[PDB]
Amino acid sequence: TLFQPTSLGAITLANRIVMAPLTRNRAGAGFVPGELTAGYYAQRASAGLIISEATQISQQGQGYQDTPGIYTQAQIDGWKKVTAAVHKKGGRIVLQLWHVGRISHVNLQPNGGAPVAPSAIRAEVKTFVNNGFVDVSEPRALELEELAGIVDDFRKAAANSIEAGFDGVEVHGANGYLLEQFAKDGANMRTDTYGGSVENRARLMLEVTAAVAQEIGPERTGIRISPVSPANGISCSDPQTQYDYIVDKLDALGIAYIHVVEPFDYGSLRRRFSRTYIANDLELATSHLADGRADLIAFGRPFIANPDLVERLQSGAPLAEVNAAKIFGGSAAGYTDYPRFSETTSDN
Repeated sequence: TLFQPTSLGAITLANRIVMAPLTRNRAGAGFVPGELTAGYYAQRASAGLIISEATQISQQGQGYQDTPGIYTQAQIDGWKKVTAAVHKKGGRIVLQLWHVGRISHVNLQPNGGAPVAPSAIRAEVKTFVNNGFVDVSEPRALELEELAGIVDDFRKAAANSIEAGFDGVEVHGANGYLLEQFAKDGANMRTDTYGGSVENRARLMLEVTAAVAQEIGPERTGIRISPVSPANGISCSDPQTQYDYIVDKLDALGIAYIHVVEPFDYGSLRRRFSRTYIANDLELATSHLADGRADLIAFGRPFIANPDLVERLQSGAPLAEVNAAKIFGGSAAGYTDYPRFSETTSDN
């Protein structure tokens, strides 16, 4: 059941509830975790496993303002306090490694340069920059030569995550960012070895996960994927073929887990992968687990508004709704001031 302990690769989890990666845009100077962030995560450490907010491996890979990094010592040292705070509550925390690719803005990029991508095709989405929402910039298609360098930024970012006391990492292979831009033909128009087929489109994602897995162990490596894009995501002519291939290859690398943002056949992916499946509601989630479809279930917004989400799912206490206006940016308010259940109600 949802509330009983389990293991993920090496580590041991108090329960099967995962806190999904949620961007909050509250990092400080130098993309170092802001001073309240340790608290934020420790408040939610009753989660079996926390996946951190997406965290850029380089400034090139930054796409939203005030998201944190994992590439300078300042950031590492900021993260140590957070891993410590989580661990002192008996918790687990994995860092989600990020490269946004074309989902960025010149204002965030080194020297005002153009964001990078497999092909020079702008995304039709906005980002949060200069304290407002603006269309993402036109990207530059990456030279074949640069790719090994990006694989190495992930490699190095994984070893920085271990320095910082994380229990492992999660490669961000989803939600329209760099590695998915390569994976999906809606955005990968290349004709070299990193495009033009299932196997080529899939090459960067697999190279990145293979390098991360070698650096730190497959047992501390996970990846997130999202086979079916939303309406305004990346077009993908045949995601089933694409993601059956990718999961076959991921399973071959021996990695601890896949994290799937869920007409598509997930049972195929589930079958192909021989370790943990993290799927991304209490009672359907329970059936989903009972049914053998997943091993862990990741909840997103509910963890924003209910720090005691695990306890409330277990007791039946009603859940607090999110203040949506305070998710991204700002202060303690709508971040660390969400009450636990006893501090929410009036008897009369």
